[PDB]
Order: sequence, then structure tokens, then C-alpha cells
Amino acid sequence: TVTEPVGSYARAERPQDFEGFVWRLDNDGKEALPRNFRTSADALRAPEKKFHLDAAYVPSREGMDALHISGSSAFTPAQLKNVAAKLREKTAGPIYDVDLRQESHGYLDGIPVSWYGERDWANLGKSQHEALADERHRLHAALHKTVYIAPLGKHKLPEGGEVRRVQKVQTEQEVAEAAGMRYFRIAATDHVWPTPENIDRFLAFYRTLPQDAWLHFHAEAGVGRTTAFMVMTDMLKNPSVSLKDILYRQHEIGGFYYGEFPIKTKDKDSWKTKYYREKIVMIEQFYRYVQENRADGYQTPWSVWLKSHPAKA
Amino acid sequence: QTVTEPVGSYARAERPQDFEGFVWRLDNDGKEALPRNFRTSADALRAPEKKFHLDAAYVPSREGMDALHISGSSAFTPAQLKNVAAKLREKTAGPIYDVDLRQESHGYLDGIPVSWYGERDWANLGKSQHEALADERHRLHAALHKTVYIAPLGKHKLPEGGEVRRVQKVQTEQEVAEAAGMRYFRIAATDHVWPTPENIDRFLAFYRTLPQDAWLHFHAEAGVGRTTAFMVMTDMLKNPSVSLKDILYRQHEIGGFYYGEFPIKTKDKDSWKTKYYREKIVMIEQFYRYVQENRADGYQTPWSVWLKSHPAKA
Ligand SMILES: O=P(O)(O)O[C@@H]1[C@H](OP(=O)(O)O)[C@H](OP(=O)(O)O)[C@@H](O)[C@H](OP(=O)(O)O)[C@H]1OP(=O)(O)O
Ligand SMILES: O=P(O)(O)O[C@@H]1[C@H](OP(=O)(O)O)[C@H](OP(=O)(O)O)[C@@H](O)[C@H](OP(=O)(O)O)[C@H]1OP(=O)(O)O
Ligand SMILES: [Cl-]
Ligand SMILES: [Cl-]
Repeated sequence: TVTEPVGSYARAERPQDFEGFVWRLDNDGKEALPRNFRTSADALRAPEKKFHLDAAYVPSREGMDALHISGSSAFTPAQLKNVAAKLREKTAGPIYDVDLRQESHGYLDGIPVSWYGERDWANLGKSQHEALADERHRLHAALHKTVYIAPLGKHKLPEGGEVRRVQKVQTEQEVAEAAGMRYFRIAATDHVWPTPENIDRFLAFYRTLPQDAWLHFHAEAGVGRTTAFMVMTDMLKNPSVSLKDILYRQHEIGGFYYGEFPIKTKDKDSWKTKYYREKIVMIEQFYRYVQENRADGYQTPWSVWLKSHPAKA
Repeated sequence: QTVTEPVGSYARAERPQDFEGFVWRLDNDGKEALPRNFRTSADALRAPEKKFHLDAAYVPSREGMDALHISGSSAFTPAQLKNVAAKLREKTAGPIYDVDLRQESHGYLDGIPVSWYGERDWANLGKSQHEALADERHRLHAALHKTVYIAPLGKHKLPEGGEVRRVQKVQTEQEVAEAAGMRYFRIAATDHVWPTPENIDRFLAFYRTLPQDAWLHFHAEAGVGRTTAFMVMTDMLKNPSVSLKDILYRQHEIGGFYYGEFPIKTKDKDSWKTKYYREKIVMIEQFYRYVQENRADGYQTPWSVWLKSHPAKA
């Protein structure tokens, strides 16, 4: 008997050791667009050296022009309006803000904030319902109260920031709707592979989409969770493209590289090592799920298939 | 005709809702054996600080200092208070009081001294002492078994670094004082401003019933403004024959603030403090007058009552 299967390593961590303690500033609002903004229509750039890839390899762009997805970090309401306008130039279909954040977040006086616990794991272990209830309660409790909002600096701890008495509170759903985007939430934990529940939820949602839907994915930084769902969408929509091409091209338009690479973390971040290894293994397993289940139209969900076809370290 | 706020009460014009608490501030890092600015009335006088533009050649009278029996300091960890108590016990066989002058809610989380800090350290501004202590009791209790962020203030008087911990023990300063072998007395005085008539009436009633050999250890957060104000008050009350100049010079020269006139200079960001420094200078003078004019009948008239009939002038 195995306590936690591959793909579920985070279930072994204790939520009580990462409880939220500060309203973290998610974006300072200085730039017109959020960080790491990219779309599937973008030109491929040279790969980042840390992934030790072949800079001479040219991945297939088959299906990219029709993929219709984008990704970014968190944003201020003004930045999201800029994103929405930019994306409307590319499609006449519904544009979705696909919020991948498990952490409670929202807007206080229009400032994007999140209730941050160590490793951004303040809602670790909570069901999506419980995470969203926490978020609603916390945002409502901030109205007309004094809050401390701060960017994280040295040691991933607050440094500087501002103190204000809040006059307006909004959820991201409200901000997305104000920007003209549809909204869909998947509560995925920062830094780790999305859970079978997260992925089943995404696949059920994907199946409901009209042909011309545009998906704008984001979490906090626009790297791990954001690229994971962009990669899964590319695999689902372009199943004839090789795994190597999908991973190279999603990295080369500005995302994380989800293939094998020599992992090296700073000593203070050594806890991340096994989670990067787990993601590499799980990306391969998701590709296998798509290849094995697309012909019959996915009559068995990812969670069930993964239980009978466990991933191996 | 009607004056909204008299001299001595300027802080009543400030709006409490603009300075609400937002972080557990680290009050002392615990690295030294004693709290900062620790001094006693038995100490030798040192040269005055240049910023006060005093006469370095002046030799203040030490009349009554040997029997004064008071000390002052900044906030402290429990270990530091035990070291203070041991040092004071070498100087007296009477009861030693921890006279906590802090209006801000504070206490100890896992033995770490913290305070609920709002801008200007005014998180309990405008509250009665009853309300301030109720806030403190509730906040300390609510921290038990919960995760808290404790941080020192750095650039811009805002949190910088610090630590995050799940609290396993909570204590009030009263508990910490009793564990150190000291009696405890609380006066909820607001940081940076002249103590209120309510604060001073409370102190005078307390002073009147003290045993002859009581030793009073005063402290607030830094061991400067409120700490020195009450040390000066006590010196004046106990040694009424000593001149105002001697009291102010000597309390400054053993390590306290200088409460007489001086060239007030503030950084632009601290310009709000200017009028409060001026107010403290005139109120120190007014308190000296109260002591001189009310000692003969044994202070039958409370300070608050006397001050309303003899208001200070700006
Ligand atoms: O962008 P920075 O330099 O800050 O590093 C972030 C992570 O990106 P990577 O280092 O490429 O892994 C990013 O994704 P993960 O790979 O899944 O860890 C992670 O979301 C982001 O953390 P947050 O901003 O808290 O959301 C950065 O990681 P840390 O610096 O470990 O926090
Ligand atoms: O110790 P520093 O140099 O940092 O300044 C403290 C104040 O002392 P002074 O500047 O000497 O006036 C001190 O007393 P006040 O004169 O009554 O203002 C004041 O209590 C202390 O604030 P806290 O540590 O927050 O309690 C310092 O004042 P600020 O620097 O304005 O915060
Ligand atoms: Cl769930
Ligand atoms: Cl099934």
C-alpha cells in the first residue's frame, strides 16, 4: 500500500504549517500588461539556458494559429482590460479568464492582493469550495478595515508596502466580467502538479467550449500552473503534435519548459526539487492519457484512468 | 469663546480610525542582556546630548536622587526583565514595580515581546484604558494556536523581514512582571505625546499609596518620551525643593530625554511631531507648577481638576 501516489505528493504536506499571514501585492501596476504575457500566435524565441535544450531545434507550429490561448501572471484591473482588448483583436468568440489560483485573492481598492502563507500554501488541503469560501469571507472582512499590503522581498517576507483603510472590495470574477471576459476558476496549488480534481474540472470545462473560445490562463507568476494548463490544452487540441514539440513550443513562446532537464535549486528552495521531478513525470502521463483516450471521446476521466495507470517516479 | 482642545490635549484632535493597528511589531530582539536605555536614579550623570544645546559645564544638584528609587528602560523580553529585576533588587529591599506606560496593546507570543502597531504607534488612540486593555486581552488570546507574522519596523516605519510562527503560548506583561518578581501597574499612555489628565490622575493616586521603599521601574516602547516624562514627574513630586532646571538636566544626564526648551528639528517626514514636542515642553512646566502649588495641602485637588482651572498656554 502506497500512502500518496505520484502526482499527489503535496497531500503529504501539513496545511497548518503554511497558514496565511499577509496580504501580498500581486502586481504593482506599473506596466501596461501583466508579466510573462504570451499568446499561441507569438514567434518562438531561443530557449532559456537553465533547461539545457537544443537551441537549433525548430518545433512544429502545427495547430498554433488555431490554438487560441494565452497566459500571464496576476494583474491589476487596468492591466486585465488591456489584455482583454488585445485578445479581442484576435477572436470574435468568448474570451475566458481562467483563474488557476487556489490561494485566496481579490482586489482591495483595485489593488490585486492574495492572502499569502509560506510557499503560497495558505489554502493547501482545502477543497475548492472551502478555498473559495475562505476567499469570500476574507475579502468581505477587509471592507472598511485597515490592511497592510506588501510585496515580498528578502526571505520571501514582507518588505515595505502600504497601509490603507479599504473602501472597495472585489473578487476576480467581478474584475473579469468588468473587462468583458467570462470567468472560470480552478483552485490549483502553487508550485505543484495540478490535482486529479483540478484536471477533471478543467477537462469537463474544455468539453463545453465553443470552437472559437479563447482561453487566457493565469495564476500568480505566469509560470508553473499557468504553463501546465497551456500545455494540457495544446495536447488536447493538437493531439497529432509530438510531446517534444508541444513542450518546446510552449516554453519558447514564454512559458516554463515541462520536459526533462537537470534540476538545481538554491539551498533554501531545495523543497521544490521533488515537485519539479513529479511535474516532469505527470506531464508525460497526461500526454499518455490524451493519446489513449481521445479516440473514444474521453469516456473515462483523467482521475479514474490515472488510478488504474499510476505514474512511476 | 469655546476652545475645542486645550494645551495638553492636542492629540484628542487626531482621528483614531486613521492609525489602526496592522502588524505585530517586534518590541525587542532579545540579543542584549538588558533592555535599551536602561538607567536608574543611582547612576552617575553623563554629558548632555549635543542636540539639546545644553550647558555641558553645568553641575545639576543630586539632592534626593539617592532616595528617589526609580529607573527606566525600553520594552524587553522576559529574560531581560528578569535581569533588570535582579539588578534592582541589589539596590533595595522594597517592592519593585514594573510601571507599564504603554497604551498600545502588547504582550508576549512564545516569549517574544510584541505590540499591535498602527501608524505612529497610535493603534489604541482615543480608547479609555478599559477599552485599550480589552483590545489587548482579546488580541493576545486570539493569537493562541494561530499563525502570526512578527516583524521589526525598518525603512519607512514599515515591516521589514521578521518571522512567521504558529503560537503555542501567550502571556500578558502583567504575567511576565509577576514571574520576574515585580508588582505591576499599567498606565495607558499614547506614544509620542504628553500623558493625558486621566493618565496622570491615575499615576498620582498610585503614587500616594506607595510604601516608602517602593522602587518604580518605568518603561514604554523605546524608553524615551513617556518613560522620561513619568520619571521627571516622580522626581518633581518626591523632591519638590529641587529646581526645574536641575530635575530636567539630571533626568536627561542619567540617560533620559531632555524635557526643557531646545531647538526642535525634525525630518520632513516627522514634521507632525513638532507641535507635540512643543506641547510637552509647556506641559512639563505646568506640571512643575502643579507640584509646587499643591504640595502644602497634600494634593487634595487632582491634576485634571487643577489643570482645567489653570490651563497651560502655548
Ligand atoms: O518567477 P520567480 O523568479 O519568482 O520563480 C517563480 C517560479 O518560477 P521558476 O523559478 O521558473 O520555477 C513559479 O512557478 P513554479 O515553477 O511552479 O514554482 C512560482 O509560481 C513563483 O512563486 P510565486 O510568485 O509565489 O507564485 C516563483 O517561485 P518562488 O520564487 O519559489 O516563489
Ligand atoms: O529611538 P528613535 O531615535 O528611533 O526615536 C524615538 C523617539 O525618541 P526621540 O527621537 O529621541 O524623540 C521616542 O520618543 P518620542 O520622543 O516621544 O517620540 C519614540 O517613542 C520612538 O518611537 P517608537 O520606537 O515607535 O515607540 C522613536 O520615535 P520615532 O522614530 O518617531 O518612531
Ligand atoms: Cl475540490
Ligand atoms: Cl469510468
